Amino acid sequence: MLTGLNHLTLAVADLPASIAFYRDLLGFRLEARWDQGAYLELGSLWLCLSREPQYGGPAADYTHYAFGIAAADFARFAAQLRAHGVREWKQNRSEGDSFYFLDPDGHRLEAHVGDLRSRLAACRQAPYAGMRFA
Amino acid sequence: MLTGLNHLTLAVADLPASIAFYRDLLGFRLEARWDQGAYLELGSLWLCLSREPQYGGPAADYTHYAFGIAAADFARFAAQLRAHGVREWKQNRSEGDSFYFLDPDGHRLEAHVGDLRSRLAACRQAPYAGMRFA
Ligand SMILES: [Mn+2]
Ligand SMILES: [Mn+2]
Repeated sequence: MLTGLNHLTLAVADLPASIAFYRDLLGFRLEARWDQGAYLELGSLWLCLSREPQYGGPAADYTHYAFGIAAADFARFAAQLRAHGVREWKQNRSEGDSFYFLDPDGHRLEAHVGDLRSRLAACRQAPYAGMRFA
Repeated sequence: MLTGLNHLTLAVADLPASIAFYRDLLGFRLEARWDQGAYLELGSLWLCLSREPQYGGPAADYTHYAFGIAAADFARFAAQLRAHGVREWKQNRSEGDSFYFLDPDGHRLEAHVGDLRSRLAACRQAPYAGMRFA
């Protein structure tokens, strides 16, 4: 039986750029790097970067990766990414602040204020089409 | 600013099979579902499934999602997924026990024993090509 998320690994075509983006823009700590990848850490999250050169980027789908952020930091984080001219892939329309941006390989990322608890509560008050709770 | 991983969202072509796999094989608790998706939870991990029928899978790269498990549970877990005919995509060569497997849509998943510290420790003693610590 599984206990939670151990790590997340993303394929990256340009390793230096992906390190500079997650380290500098997003603030992960770089723990180690090597010719074929990097290990970085954001709080308790362990991020692997796996260098993969013919990597074309993801399928045009909704598969994506959301990081946490407290309510009072959200505005400045979004401004900071816009100031760095990071492209957005979707506009917000659900409970809680969300900023949706792309990484250097077009992986789909998200800064979100809220958690599963807050989502359910709100969904309880205003449920999605054909919604059912446990 | 960012605090960790808030949630993971996977596009899935067949919402009930995906829920059956995450809930019944992987041990995620189904917390809600609706027309276009489901919310599930594993410990502190918040997994969203986004119903997407014209989905043809993730492309053929090393992008994958590792879940934690105790040493002592790792054997029974692999045995069970294999008994159910899950497909493996990789043989474990790095530090710690790992079992690499695909979900019904072909998302690469992993059950892993260890963590970033156990790995850095191994890496100091057996460094990858070009390896550099922080
Ligand atoms: Mn999201
Ligand atoms: Mn892995």
